Amino acid sequence: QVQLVQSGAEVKKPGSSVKVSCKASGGTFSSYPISWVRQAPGQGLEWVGGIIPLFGTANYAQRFQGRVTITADESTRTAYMEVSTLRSEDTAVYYCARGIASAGTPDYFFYWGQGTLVTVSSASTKGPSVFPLAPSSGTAALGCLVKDYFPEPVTVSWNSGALTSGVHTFPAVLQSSGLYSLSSVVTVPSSSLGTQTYICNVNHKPSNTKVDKKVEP
Amino acid sequence: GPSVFLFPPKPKDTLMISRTPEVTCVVVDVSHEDPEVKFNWYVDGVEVHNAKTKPREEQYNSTYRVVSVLTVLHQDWLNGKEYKCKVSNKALPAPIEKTISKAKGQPREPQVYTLPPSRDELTKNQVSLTCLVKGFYPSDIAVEWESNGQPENNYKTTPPVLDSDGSFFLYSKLTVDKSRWQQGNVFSCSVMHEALHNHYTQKSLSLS
Amino acid sequence: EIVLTQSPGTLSLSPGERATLSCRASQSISSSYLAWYQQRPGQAPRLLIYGASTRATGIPDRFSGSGSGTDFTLTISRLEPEDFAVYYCQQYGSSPYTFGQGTKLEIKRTVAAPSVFIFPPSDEQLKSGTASVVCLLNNFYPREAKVQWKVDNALQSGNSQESVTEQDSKDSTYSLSSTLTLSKADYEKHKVYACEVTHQGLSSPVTKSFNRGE
Ligand SMILES: *[C@@H]1O[C@H](CO[C@@H]2O[C@@H](C)[C@@H](O)[C@@H](O)[C@@H]2O)[C@@H](O[C@@H]2O[C@H](CO)[C@@H](O[C@@H]3O[C@H](CO[C@H]4O[C@H](CO)[C@@H](O)[C@H](O)[C@@H]4O[C@@H]4O[C@H](CO)[C@@H](O)[C@H](O)[C@H]4NC(C)=O)[C@@H](O)[C@H](O[C@H]4O[C@H](CO)[C@@H](O)[C@H](O)[C@@H]4O[C@@H]4O[C@H](CO)[C@@H](O)[C@H](O)[C@H]4NC(C)=O)[C@@H]3O)[C@H](O)[C@H]2NC(C)=O)[C@H](O)[C@H]1NC(C)=O
Repeated sequence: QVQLVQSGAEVKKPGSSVKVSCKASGGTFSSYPISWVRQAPGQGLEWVGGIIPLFGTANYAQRFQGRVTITADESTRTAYMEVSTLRSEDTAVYYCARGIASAGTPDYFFYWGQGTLVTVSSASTKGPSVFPLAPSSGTAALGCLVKDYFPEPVTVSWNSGALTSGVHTFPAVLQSSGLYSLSSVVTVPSSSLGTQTYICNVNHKPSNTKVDKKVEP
Repeated sequence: GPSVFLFPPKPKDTLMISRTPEVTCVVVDVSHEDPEVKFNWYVDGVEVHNAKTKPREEQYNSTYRVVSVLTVLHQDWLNGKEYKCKVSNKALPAPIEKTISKAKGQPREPQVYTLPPSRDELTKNQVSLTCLVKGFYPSDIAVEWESNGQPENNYKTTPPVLDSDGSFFLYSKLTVDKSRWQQGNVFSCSVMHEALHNHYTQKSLSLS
Repeated sequence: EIVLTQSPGTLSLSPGERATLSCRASQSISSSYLAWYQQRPGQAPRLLIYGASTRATGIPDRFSGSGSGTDFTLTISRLEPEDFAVYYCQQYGSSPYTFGQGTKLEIKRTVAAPSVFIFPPSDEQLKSGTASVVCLLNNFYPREAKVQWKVDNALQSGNSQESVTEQDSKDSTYSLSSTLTLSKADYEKHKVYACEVTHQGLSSPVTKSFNRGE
């Protein structure tokens, strides 16, 4: 088998540029065409372009021509996709893919990288705000409002790690304008609210924000 | 004296890595008295020694014909490296040197257009399916016909014709029984050119 | 370019039933270059079938593909629980390579009404000038539901954002979060904040409300 490992998540302002790598390990590199496929959040798959490393001649879908440059370094077995003049409509996951047959024969996408989320966002690495969702009345509900944070994503635990039964961390919403809001809730027995202490552990890596807000009636 | 002609590899062979491209050095008008011929191959300047020489083929004009084949690397040909063949025979005033390489010029992607048969041709028992390939450069290109993975072989393709804008075009004609066409069968025109992604593309043609 | 159209958008079947997924091409194409892929959330597509009908190595025999011309079909004879994802068809005979919109397979279960909870804003948030009222719909099926916000018994518009969780791998239900974002000024101008939920598993709509500061 072949192993396709891409670079990490990228956050860019509009107009700037990004360059995603894709190192191939295991099999022979030069003879097999590497393609780039992108997927906007919640949407389907779109082929961006491709290149045969041995020949160094990239090709692109018409909509990306003049904006994307795809290259391949044979000495390090690494394919690159560079997108200049980023637009917000370029916010997508990007996959590199191959490819069982050598160049010249029509082939499918058998090997895939893990994907690279590219966010085109104007906000700044803003820490989250943690607001409680207090219970108010058999079964009680409480939670945590993680509002106006940046960027994706955050971790939400409950009591360090002792609470998982009934946790619902919802997917974040992109507010107008430019901020990610998210709720994380728990259903617990009402006949136990005045006994165990419920603590919501929100953690934000791109700002080092370890918040532990207690949620009490 | 003997003449020398140097031929490029077949376009399919340079575009497909599973195939072996080769440049061919043909020597014609070799006399019966002096048949021995020596070959010297030079890639971009440096001499190579991996070329093979096929046995002499006696021709029907009282002369022999010697062929030497040098397998080339797909990238080297496409990147414009030059291949030189020096022919030395004990009857030439001086050894003859011939050289070929790729055409030089910005490559252009081939546009592929399948054309159904004219309604006036449905009177016949066989029908002509047309594949127009225009706007490509250089002229090195390969065209084939298939039908759901199976090769259609009763086809002819015109040689490349230089167009008014510097690019090239050609036509390929596939002949099928009219019943197969009326039955709604799907035929495909497979085109191979260096300016295509993965050197490949194909268009389908069907009655509707 | 070639346009692949997949039907339907969502397919709701139970584990063990048969599944059929269609992929209509805008024009006739060679069946030798039609592929089917599967994609789970947060993962890259996995190749299921290529050549319209040939099964990839290490793919269970319950996956089969067929079709030609403009009509291609992926059938799963007997659905396993890990078969509930989204499926893509893709042609690769001519550049650009194109994918259909995708079809999502979800688990069909019995109807489950939601538990409805409403959360008033927290005092620490009202210092910033914004008030968020959150309404939780918990563990319900099917996914389709109507969540309307009422402020002083007046229907709201343009100030609510929803969010649906993924189908729970344990009980096959969904949960929905709806957030009503107002300003501190507007929030203090009214008293009654209600969340009214309409769902199939509910005879009459359920309402959860509170009074500002009470
Ligand atoms: C004695 O016989 C031999 C063998 O011929 C055979 O036997 C006799 C008895 C008869 O039965 C023949 O019918 C039979 O074929 C004769 O040897 C022949 O000699 C002539 C020249 O006198 C050569 O002509 C040249 O042909 C090339 C193209 O040749 C390909 O296509 C031929 C069919 O059209 C085919 O027969 C060839 O074998 C060859 O085929 C290719 O082969 C390779 C390798 O095997 C293969 O990979 C290819 O796929 C294959 N291609 C096919 C099959 O299509 C042609 O290009 C030459 O033209 C150039 O030179 C001319 C001047 O000589 C000039 O007028 C042209 O315009 C052209 O000039 C060039 O133009 C370009 C751009 O236009 C420019 O960039 C160049 O600079 C320019 N070059 C110049 C000016 O020099 C040429 O016409 C035959 O190939 C050759 N036959 C064989 C089999 O080798 C011998 O002549 C006889 N002796 C006599 C009669 O006294």
